[PDB]
Amino acid sequence: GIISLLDEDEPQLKEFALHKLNAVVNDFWAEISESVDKIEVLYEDEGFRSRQFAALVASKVFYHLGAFEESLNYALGAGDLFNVNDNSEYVETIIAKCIDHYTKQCVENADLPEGEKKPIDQRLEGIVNKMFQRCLDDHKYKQAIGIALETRRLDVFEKTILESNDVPGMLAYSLKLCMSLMQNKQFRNKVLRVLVKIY
Amino acid sequence: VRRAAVESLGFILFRTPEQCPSVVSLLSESYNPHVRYGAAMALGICCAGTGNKEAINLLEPMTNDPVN
Amino acid sequence: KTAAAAAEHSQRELDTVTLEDIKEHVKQLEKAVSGKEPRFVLRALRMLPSTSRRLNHYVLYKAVQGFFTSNNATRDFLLPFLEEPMDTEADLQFRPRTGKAASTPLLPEVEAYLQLLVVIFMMNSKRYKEAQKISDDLMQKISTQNRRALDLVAAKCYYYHARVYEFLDKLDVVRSFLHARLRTATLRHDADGQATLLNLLLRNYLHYSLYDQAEKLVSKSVFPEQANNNEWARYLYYTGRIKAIQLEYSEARRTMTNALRKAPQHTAVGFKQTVHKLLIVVELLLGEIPDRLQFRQPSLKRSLMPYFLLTQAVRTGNLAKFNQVLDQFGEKFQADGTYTLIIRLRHNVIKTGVRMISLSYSRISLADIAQKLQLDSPEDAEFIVAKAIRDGVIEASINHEKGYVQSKEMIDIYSTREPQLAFHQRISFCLDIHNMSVKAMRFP
Amino acid sequence: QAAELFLDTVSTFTSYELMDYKTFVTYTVYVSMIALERPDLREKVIKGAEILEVLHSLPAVRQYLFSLYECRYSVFFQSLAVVEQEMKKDWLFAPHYRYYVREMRIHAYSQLLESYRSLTLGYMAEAFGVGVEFIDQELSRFIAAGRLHCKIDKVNEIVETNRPDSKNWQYQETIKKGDLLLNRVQKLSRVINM
Amino acid sequence: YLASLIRSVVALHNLINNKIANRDAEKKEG
Amino acid sequence: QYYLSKIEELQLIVNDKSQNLRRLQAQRNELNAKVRL
Amino acid sequence: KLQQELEFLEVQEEYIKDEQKNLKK
Amino acid sequence: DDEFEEFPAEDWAGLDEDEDAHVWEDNWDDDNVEDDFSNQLRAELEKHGY
Amino acid sequence: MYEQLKGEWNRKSPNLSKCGEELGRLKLVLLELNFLPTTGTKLTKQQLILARDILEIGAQWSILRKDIPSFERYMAQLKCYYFDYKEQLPESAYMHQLLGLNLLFLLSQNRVAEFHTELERLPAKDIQTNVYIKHPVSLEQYLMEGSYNKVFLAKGNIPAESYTFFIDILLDTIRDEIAGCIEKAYEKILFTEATRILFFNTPKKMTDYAKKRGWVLGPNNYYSFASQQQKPEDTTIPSTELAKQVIEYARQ
Amino acid sequence: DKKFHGILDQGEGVLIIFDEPPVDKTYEAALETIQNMSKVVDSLYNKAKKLT
Repeated sequence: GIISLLDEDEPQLKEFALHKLNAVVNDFWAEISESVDKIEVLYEDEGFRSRQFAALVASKVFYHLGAFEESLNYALGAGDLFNVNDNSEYVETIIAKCIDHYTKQCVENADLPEGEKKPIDQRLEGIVNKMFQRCLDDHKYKQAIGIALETRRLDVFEKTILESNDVPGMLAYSLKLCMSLMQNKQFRNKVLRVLVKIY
Repeated sequence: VRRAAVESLGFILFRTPEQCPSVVSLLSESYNPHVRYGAAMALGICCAGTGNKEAINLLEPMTNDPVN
Repeated sequence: KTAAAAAEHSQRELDTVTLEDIKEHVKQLEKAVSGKEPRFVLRALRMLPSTSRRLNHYVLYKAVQGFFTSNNATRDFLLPFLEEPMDTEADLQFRPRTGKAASTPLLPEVEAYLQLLVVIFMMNSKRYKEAQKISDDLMQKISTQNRRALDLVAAKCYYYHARVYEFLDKLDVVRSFLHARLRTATLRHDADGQATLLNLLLRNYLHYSLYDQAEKLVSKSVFPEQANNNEWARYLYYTGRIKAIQLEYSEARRTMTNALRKAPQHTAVGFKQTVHKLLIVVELLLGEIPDRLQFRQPSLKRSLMPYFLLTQAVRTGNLAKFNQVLDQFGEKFQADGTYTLIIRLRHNVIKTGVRMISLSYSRISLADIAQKLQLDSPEDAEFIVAKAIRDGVIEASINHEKGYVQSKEMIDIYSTREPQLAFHQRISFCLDIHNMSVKAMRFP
Repeated sequence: QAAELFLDTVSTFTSYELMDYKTFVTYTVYVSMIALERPDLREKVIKGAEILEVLHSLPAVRQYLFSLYECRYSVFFQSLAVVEQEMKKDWLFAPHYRYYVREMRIHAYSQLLESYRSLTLGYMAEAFGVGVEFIDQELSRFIAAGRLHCKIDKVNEIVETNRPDSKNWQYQETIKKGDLLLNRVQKLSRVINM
Repeated sequence: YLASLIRSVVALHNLINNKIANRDAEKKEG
Repeated sequence: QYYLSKIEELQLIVNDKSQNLRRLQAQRNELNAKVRL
Repeated sequence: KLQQELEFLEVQEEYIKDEQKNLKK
Repeated sequence: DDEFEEFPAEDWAGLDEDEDAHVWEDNWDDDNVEDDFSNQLRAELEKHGY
Repeated sequence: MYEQLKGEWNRKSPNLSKCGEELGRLKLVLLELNFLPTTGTKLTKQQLILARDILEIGAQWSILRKDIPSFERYMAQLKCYYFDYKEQLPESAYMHQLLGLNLLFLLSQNRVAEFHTELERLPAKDIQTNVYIKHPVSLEQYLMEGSYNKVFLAKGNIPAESYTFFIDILLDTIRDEIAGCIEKAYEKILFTEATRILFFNTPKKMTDYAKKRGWVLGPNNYYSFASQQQKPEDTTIPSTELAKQVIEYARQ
Repeated sequence: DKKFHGILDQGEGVLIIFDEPPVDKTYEAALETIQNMSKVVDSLYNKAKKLT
């Protein structure tokens, strides 16, 4: 097993064993699925200069396990390596889960905004901001507003109408969404306050 | 409470006139005639000027129910 | 010339009948697209192999040129790849799409079937390179189009794709394709597609004997319960075979008898032969006497005759007789992959004999059991009964005075309750039957 | 099934079909002996007046039939071997190794060891022929076959039987049938959902 | 053996009867 | 539009369940109507 | 659009299943 | 409808005879080889003297 | 790069200073490009040859120094490096023997799945020839069928690579197995019974037996303690599973 | 002939007389119900409707 190459106390040997994990991730699954203990040792070994990318392949390990949320957290802890590539199906899965997590956290922290909010992770907010920004800059505003509404950000609709207003009927499109679809006033206040300030 | 709770439901559910007949598949045929009466009235209320084409079909058997 | 002309006219008529079967398939997908019903789609896939045993290069080109009234990439691929015969006197009225039908683009579902129907046809013609190119075009088209109903199609499409690649010996290369489509199936919740790919993956590990990787993946991969019956049987048998290699005995016998029961009784002759061999070898090792009624299998008489002699050798405990027949007809056992087990049974024959004689006797002498099973050594007999009790298979104990063994006792608190405790899952079956009825009582 | 429809002593001819009426009886005796050991068979076949008459016609046939009824194994085994030899000379020889003598003595041994707990091998041998070793190997072979519900204490040469109670044996039958029907319903569970 | 199994068997009989009816209806509707 | 499809599937799962629960409630209520008659 | 439409759809269908399931008792 | 020939379908190549051609149900003990019982009892009688 | 392939490891390498040279070998030669692709590049083929040569040297060093972490790490590296079977390269020699030692000690770790899957990967390597690799198979076969002392005599010789320490580590697994086997439903254990017939004629093993596990020594005899009881049954877990059934068909 | 209720323990030279409880006929009756309510239905019905 290649896990021994990571088990050696040589940082260069660890690095060599963990380069190609992101390349054999597609083909080899069982050997990487059983090696959760080894990657935990590498993650704990934070004195080695490849902590971030070890957490990346740690998320790859949890890709094998099927725990997408745990892989999201491990790539979250890596930080800058959460967004290595912006176009893949596993990337789409993890961002969709992260948007759902951001939506739930935003709703509860807006329902109880008088302090004591659940800590909005800088690492999670950083990737979230990057993901819907590019989904707004992809220049497909027939779906950019739709994913923006799914993201459930208080200022995202204001951002959408302040940026390039492709298909200027999007203002009326979002008008009927807030008139008919969005009606639960408790968290609707974000969409409503933006709607009144523009119209 | 039974006849009331099956007639004053179209006030809430008229936003979904397609769901007026779906939530009464047991109320309109219930062994209690008052429950059937409320279910009938509920679809009438929630569909004021709508050609639902489904509430009418489900209300057609109730137009000749033995209970007055 | 009259007999030859009549035979050619008759076979051409059956070719037209097969074309009408393919035309019926096209109408089935037209209804399927209109009704959004994948169940009637499954009927089309079920009925295809029934007529798949008799096709002709000419009638396939007839269906190709007819269905592709509008120029499309499928026709451009089949023009060089499909090699129709020379000029034939029989022609049909090829005009199925006219006006709006030709204007509308081709259905992705029928596009996947034509690609899958070519690759089955190429393998029927025993062609490899053209079969792999069509199949690669099939997975490329299915990957590009992201409709929900296509992934149900993609299950059997990826299934037969890797089956072709197994003949191509690309069964190692196709693993990247299998895993890549597994990730797509995981994203799209394609349980049937997932079920097929693991079955192909397990057969890949079987052909390379990559059992250590297979058990590490099966132990972590969850298999869908509601998957196809055939795919369930193949997965369960492969799981049963590897547990038998892994010495997971009680689980192996449970899985193999379930796999035999899940397989169709009228079909799966090759699958049936394998499960008879699997049950004979595993249960004889266990000492579980093989089912005598299984010997009445009309398709397994010659294979089970040495197996019958193996059963007799296991019961008797002799060595030389069955070693000779293994030297005679042990090559098929090697092909089945149980020869390492076969030798294991050859040396565990004494263990099985000890259990049966221990169940037979209350206080049997250690010298008597040694003489019965050809040990000729009091110490080896003591070791064997020591090794039997520590395995827990039998209750025979050791008293170094003369070899005492305890007897049974009257029924205790849990001895009347262990059946009901292990059998009260009847209501659990009842609830899932009722829940399936809940899922399957659509009124329209 | 054979006996239940074959004790009927209504012959289409006085001596025909099965070569005789005497041959008809010999088939009846063989089939009945395979059937049952000693319930109220005294009131089933022994009470048969035509049965008693034909055993008067055939003394040897009467000899083993009464030997089994009287449970006298000293004459039974010698006569039982004669029965097997006679069945050898008959084309109805299908149970060549199953139900000539082994099944009948399985019934006989079960009949003998029941109402007994620990009957010594040496004395049961002389009460059931000779050759203490021959009975010892016969008992071991038949216990391995499955019947003769008992165990052998070889270090003391005793036959310690294990007869389940009416509750115990019957409860064993239910759990066996429970095993078969669970196999059935699991097969039926396979039939559904496919 | 005789209440839970019997309930399972009769429920099984109802489902397979419904499945037969549903399969026949689907195949012979058109 | 992927969480769209996942929620539709979970919508489809529940709707398939709710078919017979409505039907079971309706048929049993008919039984109660029959016994009252 | 269809994202939240299906969201609420799941909620409502789910509710009437359990509510209509409450009357079987 | 397919016969699942992918699994190794080694048909039994004898095609000579059916050993149990009739409805006889065999048992694990029914197929042991011995000189039946009549000869064995005769040997038992001989070693005892009669 | 390609420095002192077996310059000092072939004759005798008993010093601990060679660990630094091995570490330098890993840094420079073992980490040249890779071991994965092995498509062409006969230089990498020789790199795999030297990789296997240093792994077997480490295996011999580890089994002689009795360091479980280092030995296990060398075993896993040996397995992963050998995962690339290239038939054109000269097989055997180092293959059959080392795999026998690795599998034999793996059974001392109580792992049989890896043992049998390697056997299936070796159809004729284990049964037709190579007593180097069937020696663990024969030992396991005897240790499973009927032998304790006959296994000890069979373990007396290792044809694979000598290094008669895997027999001792299996002896350490059978002393545990024998102790468990005699901690089973046995009726009585005399002091001479546990000392003479099986093994361990009055060694420190005898003190280990008399102190670690139960069955306190009576008069020259260890006896079974309270393990089988009438157990007047409170019968509470039958009630819980009955309640589990009740709630199961109290709903749906 | 089942006229007496005992077992002859020749090893001890005694016969152990036991009072057999005959109220356990529920056991045999239950088995008969198992046999004649399951065998006659499951094999016949689900072999006739093999395809479903």
